[PDB]
Order: sequence, then C-alpha cells, then structure tokens
Amino acid sequence: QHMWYNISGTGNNLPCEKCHADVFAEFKNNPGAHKTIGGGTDTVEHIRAACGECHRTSVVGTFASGDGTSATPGQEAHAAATIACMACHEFGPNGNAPYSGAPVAGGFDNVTTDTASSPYNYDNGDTTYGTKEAHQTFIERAVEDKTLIDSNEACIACHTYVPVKINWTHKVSLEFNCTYEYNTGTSGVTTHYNVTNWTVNGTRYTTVFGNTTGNGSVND
Amino acid sequence: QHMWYNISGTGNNLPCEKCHADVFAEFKNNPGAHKTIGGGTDTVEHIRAACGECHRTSVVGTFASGDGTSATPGQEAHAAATIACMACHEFGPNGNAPYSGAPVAGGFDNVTTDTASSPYNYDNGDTTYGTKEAHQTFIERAVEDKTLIDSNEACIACHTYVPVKINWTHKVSLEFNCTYEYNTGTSGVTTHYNVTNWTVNGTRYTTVFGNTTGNGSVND
Amino acid sequence: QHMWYNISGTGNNLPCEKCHADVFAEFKNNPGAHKTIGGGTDTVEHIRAACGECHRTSVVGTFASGDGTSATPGQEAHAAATIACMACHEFGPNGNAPYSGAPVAGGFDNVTTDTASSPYNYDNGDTTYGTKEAHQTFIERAVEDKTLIDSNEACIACHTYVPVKINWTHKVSLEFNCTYEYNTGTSGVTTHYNVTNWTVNGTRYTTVFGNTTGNGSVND
Amino acid sequence: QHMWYNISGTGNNLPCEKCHADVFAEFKNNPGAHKTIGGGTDTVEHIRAACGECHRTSVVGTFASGDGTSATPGQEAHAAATIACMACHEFGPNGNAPYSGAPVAGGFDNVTTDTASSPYNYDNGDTTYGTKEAHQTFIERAVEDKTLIDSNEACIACHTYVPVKINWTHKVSLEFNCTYEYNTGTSGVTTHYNVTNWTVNGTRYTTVFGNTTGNGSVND
Amino acid sequence: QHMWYNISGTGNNLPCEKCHADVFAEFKNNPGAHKTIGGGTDTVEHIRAACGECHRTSVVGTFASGDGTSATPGQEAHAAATIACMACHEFGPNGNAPYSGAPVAGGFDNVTTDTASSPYNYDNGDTTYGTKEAHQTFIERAVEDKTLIDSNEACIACHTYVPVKINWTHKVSLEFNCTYEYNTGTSGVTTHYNVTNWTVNGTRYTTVFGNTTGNGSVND
Ligand code: HEC
Ligand code: HEC
Ligand code: HEC
Ligand code: HEC
Ligand code: HEC
Ligand code: HEC
Ligand code: HEC
Ligand code: HEC
Ligand code: HEC
Ligand code: HEC
Ligand code: HEC
Ligand code: HEC
Ligand code: HEC
Ligand code: HEC
Repeated sequence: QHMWYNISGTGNNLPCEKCHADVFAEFKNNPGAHKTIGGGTDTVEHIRAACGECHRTSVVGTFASGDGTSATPGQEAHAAATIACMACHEFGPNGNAPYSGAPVAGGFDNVTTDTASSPYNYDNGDTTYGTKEAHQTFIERAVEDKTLIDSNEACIACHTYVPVKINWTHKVSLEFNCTYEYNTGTSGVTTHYNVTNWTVNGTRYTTVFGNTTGNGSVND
Repeated sequence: QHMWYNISGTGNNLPCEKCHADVFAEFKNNPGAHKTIGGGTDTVEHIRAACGECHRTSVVGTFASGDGTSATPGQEAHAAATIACMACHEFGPNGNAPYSGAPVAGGFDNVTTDTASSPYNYDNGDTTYGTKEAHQTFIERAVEDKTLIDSNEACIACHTYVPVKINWTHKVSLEFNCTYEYNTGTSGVTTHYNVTNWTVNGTRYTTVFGNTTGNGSVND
Repeated sequence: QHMWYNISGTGNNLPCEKCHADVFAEFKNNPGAHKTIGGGTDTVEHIRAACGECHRTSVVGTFASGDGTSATPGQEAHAAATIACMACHEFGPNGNAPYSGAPVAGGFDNVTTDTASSPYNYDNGDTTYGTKEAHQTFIERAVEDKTLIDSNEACIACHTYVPVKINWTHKVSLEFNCTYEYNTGTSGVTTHYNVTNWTVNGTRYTTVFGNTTGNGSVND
Repeated sequence: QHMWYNISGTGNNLPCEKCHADVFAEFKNNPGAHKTIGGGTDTVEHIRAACGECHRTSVVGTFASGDGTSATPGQEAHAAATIACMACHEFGPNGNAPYSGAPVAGGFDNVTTDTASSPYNYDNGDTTYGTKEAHQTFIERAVEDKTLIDSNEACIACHTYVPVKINWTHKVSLEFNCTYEYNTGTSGVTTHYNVTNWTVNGTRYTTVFGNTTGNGSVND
Repeated sequence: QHMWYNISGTGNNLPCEKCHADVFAEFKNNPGAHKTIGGGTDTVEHIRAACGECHRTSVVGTFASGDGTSATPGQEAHAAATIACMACHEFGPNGNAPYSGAPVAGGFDNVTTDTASSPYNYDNGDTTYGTKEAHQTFIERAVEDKTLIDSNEACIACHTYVPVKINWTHKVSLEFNCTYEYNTGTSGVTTHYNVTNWTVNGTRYTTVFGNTTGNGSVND
C-alpha cells in the first residue's frame, strides 16, 4: 500500500489482469478476427495493449492517461468503458473511420423504431440500396431491448462463442381454395379457374440448443 | 464473448447452424434436385456451402464477405437474403444465367396483371410461342398476393414437401337445347336442326387434403 | 419447404395427385376405352403415367421434363396443357398419327363456318366420300361457340358420363293440298291429280334429362 | 529521557522512522508515480519530507509545527493524519488544487448513494459529460463500506502492489425464442419473424488470485 | 555533618548534583527544545535553575523554599516532584498557561476511557475541531496503563532519545468477490455488476528496533 505501479509507459500501463485473468485466458485462445489487434498474442503486453485499444479507444473523448511526468485528466471515463460491437465497425473510408484499416460492417437500413433508435448510421450512404437483409429485424429487436449496450445482443449471437437456445415456431399447415370463371357444371371442368384465399390449421413448436463450437443439435 | 469465430475461409465461414439446426435436419434428408448443390451431403461443410450458394448468391450485388486479412463491405444484405424460387431459374444459355449449369425453367407468358407484375422475363424470348400452359393463372395469382416473396406461393406448391388443402368447385350441371331450320310439324322430325344456348343448374363442392409424400386423399 | 421431390425418373415424375385427387378417384373407376392408356389401373404410378401421356403428349412441341442430371426447358407449356378430345384422334395410318395404335376417328366434312373453323383435317382424305353424318352440325355448333377447347363441347356429350338436359322442338303439324290436271266437275273425280305446297300449324315443345348411366327419362 | 530531539528545522523535523522502518523499506523501493514527491529517494531526509508532505499536507487546517524559537499549536491533528487517496487528486487548475502540479484524477459522477456519499466533487464541473466509466460502481461500493478511509478501498486495488482474491460470477447460459407475423404453416417459413424474451439456465462460478507484480493466475 | 549548605539564594539553592551527576551529563549534551529553559547550558548554575524550573514549578501549590532569613513550608512536596510531560504543555494563551511563553501542545480529543481518564483538557476549547489525529489511541493506551506518570509513556516515545522495540502486525491478505444485477449467462458478461464482502487469509508479523539517533533498522 506504498509501492504503487509505474505508468510512465505509453497506452495502457498498469496490468488490467490483476483482477481479470479469466478473460485473459479466454482471449489468449481466440482464433477470431482480432488475434493481432494488439500486435501479438504470445506476450502478455500485447494482450494488454489489445485490451487498451478496444476498451479505451477514441469513442467520445480522451480517456485517462499519464506518464508520471504528466497526466491527462479523464474526460468521460477513467479506467475503461464498455463499447458496442459496432462503434468501431460503423464507418470506414467513406466517413471518418475509428481505425484506419477497420472494415465498415454489414449494411442495413437505419434502425428507427417507434420507441428507440441508434445514432450509428447503418445505411453507410447507400440508403436506397442496402435493404434486403433477411435477418434485419433480429438487430432491431436487440436494439429495442436494453440487455447489452446498444446493438450487441444480436450482433454477438452469431459471430461469437456464445451458446444459444431459441424456441422456433412454425404452424402445422397453411392452405387454399379455387373458383371458376362464371362457367361450370356437367362439363367435367371449365376451361379456366381462379384461386383465392390462403387459410391456416394446427400449430407446431420447435426448440434448438447450440454449443460453443457451432454444432447444431435440435431437441425435436 | 471474447473468442469470436474465424472467417478466414472462402465463401460462408461461420456456421449457419448455430441457430438453424431444424432446417439442416430437413435438408440432410432431401432426395430432390439439389442434393449436390453444395458439392455433397455427407459433410456438414458441404451443406453450409450449399446454404451459402443458395441464400448468398449473385442476386443484386456482392454480399458481405471477408477473410480476416480483408473484408468486403456488404452492399444490400449482410448475412443472407430470402430469394425467389425462380431468381436462379429464369435464364440459362440464351441470356446471362445466374449459374452455369442452371436450367432455364418452365416457359410462361410474362405475368403483367392490372395491379402487379414481375421483372423476371418469363417468355425466355419465345414470346409468341410459349402460351399454352394450363396452370398459368396459378402462378399469376401467387404473384398478385404477397404471401411468399415474388412468385414462390405457387411454385413451391407442387415441387416441394408442402401439404396443401384446397377447396375445389364444379357446378352440378351445365346443359343445352335445339331448334329446327324453318321446317317442322307432323313430319316426325325435320331433315336438319340447329343447337344454341348452354345453361346451368345446381352446385357442387369438393375439398381435398394432400400429405407430405404426395398421396391424394379426398374428403368427398 | 426444403425437401422438394425427385424428378430423376422418366416421363411424369412428381405426383399430379397432390392437388387432383378427385379426378384420380373418377378415373380409377373408368370402364371406358382408356383403362390401359397408362399401362394399368391398379397402381397409382400407372395412372400418373396415363395423365402424363394424355395431358403432356406431343401436341405442338416438347413439354418441360428433366431427370436431375439434366433438364429440358419447356417450350409452350411447363406442367400440363388442356388438349382437345380430337387432337389425338385426328389422323392414323394415312398421315402422321400422334399415337401408333390410335384409331383415326369418325369422318366428317371439314368444319369451315362463316366465322370460325378448325385446323384439324376432318375428311381424312376422302373429301368427296364422308359427308352423310346426320349429327354433323352438332360438332359445327360446338366449334363455333368457345365453351370447351376446340371441338369438345359436342364430342364429350355422347361418349362420356356427362348428364345433359336439352330442349327438343318439333311443330305440332305440317300438312298439304291437291289440284287437278285441267279437268274436274260433275265426274266424281278426274283421272289424275297433282299435289303442291306443304303448310304448317301449331307448335310443340319437349324437354329431356339424361343421367350419368345413360338412362333416358323425358319430362313430357 | 532528558535529551529530546531538535525540531528547529522546517517541515517534519523529528524522524518518523523511529517506529516506522518497514514502511520506509517498502517506500524506498517504489517505482511508482511518487518517487520524487519528497524531492529524492537516495537520502533519508528526502523520504521523511515526502512522508510529511503526504500525511501532513493542507487537508483541513494547519498541522502541529515548531522550530524551537516558536511553535504553532496543532489544530486538528498533532503528528499525522490518515488521508484518502483522492483528497489530493480531486481538483487541479479548475478549482483550488491542493498541490500546484497535482493532476486532477479520473472523472466520475458524484457518488451520492441512498445511505452515504462523499464531499469531494467527482464530476470536476463536466457533470453532464463524465458518466461512461464502466468500473464506476466499484468506487461507489468502496465508499459505502467503511473499510478504508473515504474512497480508498477500491482506489488502492488496481494502482498499488496489493494482492487481491475475488470471486467472479457469470451464469452458464442466457437464451431466447421467436414468433411469426400472423402467418405460418405449410409454407416452410413465413416471410418475416419477430423475436422476444431472453431466458436463463445454469450457473457458473470463478475465483482468481493476483500477486504483487500484477500477474493474473486463475484457479478455474 | 556540621557545615550544611547555604540556601539563602533564590530558587533552587543546594546542588541537585550531589547525587544526580549522570542526568546532568545527559542534559548538558541536549540539542532539544529546552537547552535554554534554565537560561543557559555553559554554567552549572543555569542547569540547576533549569532542573528547579522543571521539577519544582507551579504544579499544584508552592514547593519548599527558604533563604535562611525565612523559610516557606512545603505544601505537597519538599525537594522535587515528578511531573507529566504535558502538565506544562496543556494550556497557553486561551487559558491560564503554566509558563508565559510555553506553547500549547498538539490537539486531541479528551482521553475519557471506560476505566481511566486525564484531568488535563486536551481539546483546548476546539472540541468539535481537533479530532483527526491518526496516532491518538497511542496516547490513550499510555494513559490507561500506569507505567509512567499520567501520559508520558507515549509522549516520551517519539520526541526523546529513547530506543524502542515494537512488534508490528499486518495480516498477509485481505480480499473480496462480485455479483451480477439479476442478469448473466451466455452473454460473456452482464452490463453491470455489484461487489460485496471483504475476506481475509494468512498472517504476517514484523519487528523493528530503533536506536538513539532515530535510525530505523527492521529485522524483517
Ligand atoms: C482514487 C479513486 C484514484 C485516483 C486518485 C486515481 N485513480 Fe487511476 N488509473 C487507472 C488506469 C487504468 C489509469 C491509466 C492512466 C495512464 O496510463 O496514465 C489510471 C491513471 C490515473 C492517473 C494518471 C492519469 C490521469 O490523471 O488521467 C491518475 C492521476 C489516477 N489514475 C488517479 C485505473 C484506476 C482504477 C481501476 C478500477 C481505480 C480504482 C483508480 N484508477 C483509482 C484512482
Ligand atoms: C454487429 C451488428 C456486427 C458487426 C459489426 C459485424 N457483423 Fe457480421 N457476418 C455475418 C456473416 C454470415 C458474415 C460472413 C462474412 C465473411 O464470410 O467474411 C459476416 C461477416 C462480417 C464482417 C467481415 C465481412 C464484411 O465486412 O463484410 C464484418 C466486419 C462483420 N460481419 C461485422 C453474420 C452476422 C450476423 C448473423 C445474423 C450478425 C448479427 C452480425 N453478422 C453482426 C455483425
Ligand atoms: C417456379 C415458378 C418453378 C420453377 C423455377 C420450376 N418449376 Fe416446375 N415442373 C412441374 C412439372 C409437372 C415438371 C416435370 C419436369 C420433369 O419431369 O423433369 C417440372 C419440372 C421442372 C424443372 C425441370 C424440367 C425443366 O427444366 O423443364 C424445372 C427446372 C422446374 N420445373 C422449375 C410443375 C410445376 C408446377 C405445378 C403447377 C409449378 C408451380 C412449378 N413447376 C413451378 C416451377
Ligand atoms: C506529550 C503527549 C506531548 C507534548 C506535550 C508534545 N508532543 Fe509532539 N510532535 C510530534 C511531531 C511529529 C511534531 C512536529 C512539530 C514541529 O515540527 O515543530 C511535534 C511537535 C510538538 C511541539 C511543537 C510544535 C507545536 O507545538 O505544535 C510541541 C510543543 C509538542 N509536540 C508537544 C509528534 C508527537 C508524538 C508522536 C506520536 C507524540 C507522542 C507527541 N508528539 C507527544 C507530545
Ligand atoms: C480489480 C482491481 C480490477 C482491475 C485491475 C481491472 N478491473 Fe475491470 N472490473 C473489475 C470489477 C470488480 C468489474 C465489475 C464491477 C462492475 O461494477 O461491473 C470490472 C468490470 C470491467 C468491465 C465491464 C464493466 C461492466 O460490464 O459492468 C470492463 C470493460 C473492464 N472492467 C475493463 C478493465 C480494463 C481495461 C482493465 C485494465 C485497465 C481493468 N478492467 C482492470 C475490477 C478490475
Ligand atoms: C497529495 C499528498 C497526494 C496524494 C495523497 C496522492 N497523490 Fe498522486 N500526485 C500528487 C502530485 C502533486 C502529482 C504530480 C506530481 C508527480 O510527481 O507526479 C501526483 C501524480 C500522480 C500520478 C501521475 C503519474 C501516473 O499516473 O502515471 C499517479 C498515477 C498518482 N499520483 C497516483 C496516486 C495514487 C494511486 C494515490 C493514492 C494512493 C495518490 N496518487 C495520492 C499528489 C498526491
Ligand atoms: C442465430 C444467431 C442465427 C444464426 C447463426 C443464423 N440465423 Fe438465420 N435467422 C435467425 C433468426 C432469429 C431468423 C428469423 C428472424 C426474422 O426476423 O425473420 C432467421 C431467419 C433467416 C432467414 C429467413 C428470413 C425470414 O424468412 O424472415 C434466412 C434466409 C436465414 N435466416 C439465413 C441464414 C443463414 C444463411 C445463416 C448462416 C450464415 C443463418 N441464417 C444463421 C437466426 C440465425
Ligand atoms: C475497435 C476497437 C473494434 C471493435 C470494438 C471491433 N472491431 Fe472487429 N475489426 C477492427 C479492425 C481495426 C479490423 C480490421 C483489422 C483486423 O485485424 O481485422 C476488424 C476486423 C474484423 C473482422 C474481419 C475478419 C472477418 O470478418 O473474417 C471481423 C469478422 C470482426 N472485426 C468482427 C468483430 C466483432 C464481431 C466485433 C464485436 C464483438 C468487433 N469486430 C469489434 C476493430 C474493431
Ligand atoms: C396443386 C399444386 C396442383 C398440382 C400438384 C397439380 N395441379 Fe393441375 N391444377 C391445379 C389448379 C389450382 C388448377 C385450376 C387453376 C386454373 O387456373 O385453372 C389446375 C388445373 C389443371 C388442368 C386444367 C386447367 C384448366 O382447365 O384451366 C390440367 C389439365 C391440370 N391441372 C393438369 C395437371 C397435371 C397433369 C398435374 C400433374 C403434373 C397437375 N395438374 C398437378 C393445381 C395443381
Ligand atoms: C440458385 C441458388 C437456385 C435456386 C434458388 C433454385 N435452383 Fe434449382 N437448380 C439450380 C441449378 C444450378 C440446377 C442444375 C444443377 C443441379 O444440380 O440440378 C438446378 C436444377 C433444378 C432441377 C432439375 C432436376 C429436375 O427438375 O428433376 C429442379 C427440379 C429444380 N432445380 C428445382 C428447383 C426449385 C423447385 C427451386 C425453388 C424452391 C429451385 N430449384 C431453386 C439452381 C437453383
Ligand atoms: C391421346 C392422348 C388421346 C386422346 C386425347 C384421346 N384418345 Fe381415345 N385413343 C387413343 C389411343 C392411342 C387409342 C387406341 C388404344 C386404346 O387403348 O384404345 C384410343 C382409342 C379410343 C377408343 C376406342 C375404343 C372404342 O371406341 O370402343 C375410343 C372410343 C376413344 N379412344 C375415345 C376417346 C374420347 C371420347 C376422347 C376424348 C375425351 C379420346 N378418346 C381422347 C388416344 C387418345
Ligand atoms: C513510535 C513512537 C512512532 C513514531 C516515531 C511514529 N509513529 Fe506513526 N504510528 C505509531 C503506532 C504505534 C501506530 C499505530 C497505532 C494506532 O493507534 O493506529 C502508528 C500509526 C500511524 C499512521 C496510521 C494510523 C492508523 O492507520 O491507525 C500514520 C499515518 C502514522 N503513524 C504516521 C506517522 C508519521 C508521519 C510519523 C513521523 C512524524 C510517525 N508516524 C512516527 C508509532 C509511531
Ligand atoms: C514546564 C517545566 C515544561 C515541561 C514539563 C515541558 N516543557 Fe517543553 N516547553 C516549555 C516552555 C516554556 C517552552 C517554550 C520556550 C522554549 O524555550 O521552548 C517549551 C517548548 C517546547 C518545544 C518547542 C520547540 C519545538 O517543538 O521544536 C518542544 C518540542 C517541547 N517543549 C517539548 C517538550 C517535551 C517532549 C516535554 C516532555 C518531556 C516538555 N516539552 C516538557 C515548558 C515545558
Ligand atoms: C542524594 C542525597 C540526592 C540529591 C542531592 C538529590 N536527589 Fe533526587 N533522587 C535521589 C535518589 C536516591 C532517588 C531515587 C529514590 C526513589 O525513591 O526514587 C532520586 C529521585 C529523584 C527524582 C525522581 C523520583 C522517582 O522517579 O522515583 C527526581 C525528580 C529527583 N530525584 C529530583 C531531584 C532534584 C530536583 C534534586 C536537586 C534539588 C535532587 N533530586 C537531588 C537522591 C538525591
């Protein structure tokens, strides 16, 4: 309680690992896109730099930093701040990208619901163009419900090692009938028909559990 | 939430099956035309490649893809997009086919109704030639009513394992009468007659349910 | 919606019965000429082959067909086309018959009305010979009025299980008078007479209903 | 017991080390920010001046001091007073800093709990601005529980050579289901869905011990 | 035994040194605050006057004194009385100081234990003000245990040339755990946590010896 660390270095200086070893163990064995976000995986310092570059990046304003000789006061967060999966992957070369080299991600219409919305510009400029994302509403519902910060509830589902159990629904039957064009009777059949209506009958449920490695096992 | 997947591979990389196992189970037991659309059925990777090739094909523009080293931003859809049954089966050797090897399908007059229509060129060039499809209007009514995307409501009915219940109609009786050519009376009958009019009488209904295997059972 | 049928077989492959069971039930109990047009009646596959051979025959051009390995694009009709009762029964050994074994049917003068006509060659070559068909005009009036395709409105009337109600007409009386050959008077009668004119008087109607089995009941 | 020390010097005069040698040994080997808070580390007098400047600074009022010729009576503490880690690092150039050169530290919302609070002004003026500190509540809980004076229980945890053992918690599984938009059945799937609810299942524990040098070893 | 001393002088007259030479030798080499309490150090008479002024001051009542011509009977002590370190340093200008020029010392809350207490008024009037003395209880425990008169056991420890050996104690480890706010699972981590409890583990000892000159040597 009298020999506090030296923070004279650049970037993150104190060890984030004094209380966060489990996340370190998880991240050291990551084959994902960001193995080299910190410039390496073999050394502990590279992983610490990666954590600094992700959880202390240029999000809103300068974080808290210093080098013994001087210290820059923290503006909106001292140690670290949780950031959305997308705040880095929002704009690339078209606008002012957060990281030079970061690829602008996806392409969806801007999530503007009746209750909540997101400040990030989804359309990336091609507002009339990018609209045919089938999943789409998966992101919208995640944005609507505040479970993870901003839009991570759905974005983390299918890129990460996160097991998920979901309840699928699909009705047993959907069917339809058929009418004639003003003529029918003792003729076997009219020359032409017409079809209208599409009715429904009987309901089915489905549940599936997915493991960490992505294998899909259904408990049908 | 710190060990996201590797997408360095070509084509679809992450497992689509983390949330879609039931469709995998359905498709693995498919004896239909597209058992080998993904190059195989025995391995899971082949089925994943098939799903990529169908739901992420060249429809409008490049989908979202990457390999860790670089990433191509998605243009109109990030993960996958629902596509009509016909968007692949629309043109073959005559025009620019979507798949080299895909057979141009069917042959109908272009669906141009009073309200809606389809951009796909049905006639395949032989506009004056292909017209005598009896079913025809079945496709037109499916196009008119937006239940499935574009023209799948009817196209999926008779090629797939989709049970259907329809209400058939045919009137009980259609009949007609007979006139003479200016001569008749106490002669038994004139040398020649003429027949006109075709009238109707009494109505009949019919309903039929079809199972998955195509067996036709009618509840007459 | 992911396990569509296999069409690798020859001829019709998918089951036509997924939506047409009532016609199957009607045709299975047919004692008519075409019980064995499909090579059998006991098996469902034989009936399906019969439907293919009738509604998908060589009429104008190749229909749509395939076997998984390859697919032949449909030329003028994809699934099936309505065909006239006669298009098969038009020419036999004299010309190019549609079916080897099909018997050329009937024999009438070519229907060439003032408004419409038929491309099928009725006379079968013996143009000066086949002319004394009493019914004849029954076919002509059916051709004139587009109720069934081409010339089926009359052709289906007396060969099929189709109940018909018609209004017969015949005048009550047709009679005539008588003149002498320049001589008459107080002689009782002349040696010879002459007869001219044939007049008419009073009108009668008649209506008859015929059941499926051909029994003739008249509501006189 | 008759030759008491001379305190004629400025600042701290008597040796604090007559009973506090272990803390001296600990502080002499400090590579942290405050090696030169006393103007040196090599001489004992510099370390004594550092202890005076830290534990006898201008906190509330003048401490006890004298020079033989005169003595200033102690106001609220004679020898030394324990001071919070932050009482020096609370305000810099904006307000009246305690040390000219001391950097204002961190940036958090003012800790105003339902039970206790702190008089130090955390927001530093930018009340609406500094709010996105992820750790935040770590400081609040330390303030709530009186284990160290004011807000040192958490502030000393990650800057100092203080080994810590904590029990991490994270539940085994969190998952969710899925509903259709009024349409489903024998259609394979509806054009669009909706997703609601996020459920939980099974619990996991985690414990980690951290050494003096900051190495993170987890006993998973 | 017939030529007893002359005490006609003022103050102390007989030589205190006839039996107390060692204390004289100790005090002659004193660089502390009271070199000139007797008005000098060079002459023996000045040191004798200092001893008189300290051990024969106005404490409770007049001591024993005389000048041959007259003698004042001793009231509570004839030769000298042991006095507490503080009885002179208790009140200055606020109350009735013992010496005009004596500085009121320190500032602590009044020592009022469950068993013993002191009549001297510690708070000096600022009862609500002077409370933040960290050492504080060091004086209280000295007052509780009668080893030196009143409150000298601790007061003599850190101002005088008195070597001390003390046994320090501090436990090896004190640590804590962490809980979530109603949400956790397959989400990597919840948006926010909570921390409770502070546990202990393993014990450490420490002993230190301090010499006359104040150098701190620890036998760790
Ligand atoms: C008492 C509550 C605290 C005070 C006073 C300060 N901190 Fe911290 N701190 C933390 C990190 C991760 C850094 C990196 C900064 C760098 O690399 O220079 C810092 C830095 C500082 C600094 C210098 C930089 C600046 O002034 O902005 C000061 C003066 C400072 N800290 C004061 C992390 C943490 C932390 C982890 C949860 C806690 C509890 C504290 N800091 C507490 C205090
Ligand atoms: C937060 C909402 C998300 C961000 C940011 C990104 N995604 Fe995805 N994603 C998905 C698939 C099926 C792929 C295949 C691409 C490939 O094979 O390379 C991807 C890929 C990416 C990429 C790299 C490729 C590119 O930039 O176009 C990035 C940068 C990316 N994704 C960012 C699928 C999904 C998905 C399933 C429903 C979700 C929720 C997300 N992606 C979310 C995000
Ligand atoms: C979406 C509107 C459709 C597409 C695309 C295709 N069909 Fe069909 N189909 C039907 C039958 C009775 C057959 C028999 C052909 C055979 O036995 O091989 C077929 C066949 C095909 C084929 C392969 C043969 C070919 O290309 O000509 C393709 C590529 C094909 N179909 C594409 C019947 C029906 C049907 C019943 C009313 C409908 C709605 C569709 N087909 C729809 C589509
Ligand atoms: C008997 C209980 C005590 C009396 C009477 C005094 N002290 Fe102390 N003391 C201590 C320190 C660290 C200082 C520094 C002051 C300086 O540098 O001038 C002092 C100083 C004094 C002074 C002069 C200054 C003043 O009057 O404020 C006086 C008159 C004085 N002290 C009287 C520390 C300690 C200590 C360490 C735990 C103890 C037990 C005492 N002092 C006890 C007494
Ligand atoms: C022990 C003193 C820690 C050190 C060293 C670091 N962190 Fe931490 N962190 C700690 C706790 C007890 C918690 C949970 C408490 C809470 O109120 O949530 C956290 C949490 C985080 C988070 C997420 C915050 C949240 O989800 O609520 C992040 C992003 C985080 N910590 C980052 C982080 C970094 C980058 C560190 C190195 C500078 C670091 N932490 C060190 C305790 C401790
Ligand atoms: C007044 C007696 C202080 C107390 C109590 C604490 N700090 Fe300090 N700090 C003070 C000054 C005047 C300065 C700037 C001059 C200097 O020599 O640094 C600082 C600076 C720091 C820094 C900056 C270096 C860096 O962050 O890398 C840090 C980290 C720092 N102080 C930490 C710190 C901690 C953890 C404290 C409580 C145990 C603490 N300081 C108390 C003055 C004072
Ligand atoms: C869980 C994180 C999923 C993963 C992994 C994949 N998909 Fe998905 N998909 C998911 C949901 C919850 C839904 C329905 C939600 C909705 O708004 O509709 C879907 C739906 C589809 C669809 C059809 C869209 C529709 O009919 O509305 C398609 C074509 C689809 N998904 C494709 C697809 C592919 C190719 C995947 C591998 C890259 C894949 N999905 C993964 C959830 C999840
Ligand atoms: C800023 C700190 C980022 C955050 C937050 C996320 N990503 Fe990232 N990403 C970033 C950069 C600078 C790059 C390009 C450089 C590189 O080393 O890749 C990327 C790249 C990706 C990729 C590309 C590889 C691939 O797609 O196969 C993917 C898939 C990716 N990022 C995913 C991803 C996810 C799921 C994130 C939220 C958990 C995420 N990134 C956050 C910068 C940043
Ligand atoms: C349900 C998906 C069907 C399947 C399987 C088959 N047919 Fe069909 N047919 C269907 C409907 C809804 C209609 C009437 C709609 C209309 O627009 O007329 C028909 C009609 C026919 C006809 C006559 C057309 C007419 O008179 O207008 C024929 C000759 C016909 N169908 C043939 C046929 C064959 C051979 C099939 C097996 C390949 C077959 N149909 C399957 C619906 C469905
Ligand atoms: C592009 C992703 C396609 C989609 C969408 C559909 N089909 Fe397909 N089809 C495609 C190719 C490249 C081929 C030829 C190569 C092969 O392996 O077959 C086909 C072929 C068929 C066939 C031929 C076999 C047969 O008819 O017996 C059929 C019947 C067929 N396809 C049917 C079909 C249906 C019903 C579709 C919508 C659900 C459909 N295809 C979509 C490429 C693509
Ligand atoms: C081609 C698909 C045909 C259609 C359309 C019709 N007929 Fe047919 N018919 C065809 C063949 C190849 C044969 C000879 C082989 C055989 O199994 O009969 C026939 C035969 C007849 C007969 C002969 C038996 C008899 O007259 O007693 C009759 C009566 C007959 N066909 C009637 C008929 C009718 C009424 C049709 C329209 C509803 C019709 N045929 C169509 C081939 C084809
Ligand atoms: C022996 C006579 C000591 C001298 C010389 C100094 N200190 Fe001390 N200190 C001593 C003891 C026996 C204790 C613990 C007793 C208690 O009641 O706590 C302390 C404690 C402190 C503390 C912390 C108080 C606490 O945490 O309770 C501080 C800040 C402190 N001491 C400072 C200090 C300084 C600056 C000194 C030089 C003037 C000094 N001490 C000398 C015993 C002795
Ligand atoms: C009355 C006989 C006293 C006794 C008993 C003690 N002190 Fe004293 N002290 C007294 C006076 C009149 C003065 C001021 C005049 C002077 O010459 O100093 C003092 C002063 C001090 C000082 C001030 C110098 C400094 O603190 O640096 C100190 C430190 C001091 N006194 C200490 C001290 C101690 C430790 C005593 C008990 C052993 C003690 N004094 C007793 C009068 C009297
Ligand atoms: C020999 C005849 C002495 C003369 C001359 C002085 N003192 Fe003394 N003193 C003497 C003895 C044998 C003792 C200890 C005996 C005992 O019962 O304690 C003392 C003790 C003191 C003390 C402290 C008393 C104690 O701690 O118990 C004091 C304060 C003291 N003496 C003062 C003192 C003064 C001021 C003298 C000059 C007038 C003086 N003493 C002379 C023996 C002798």
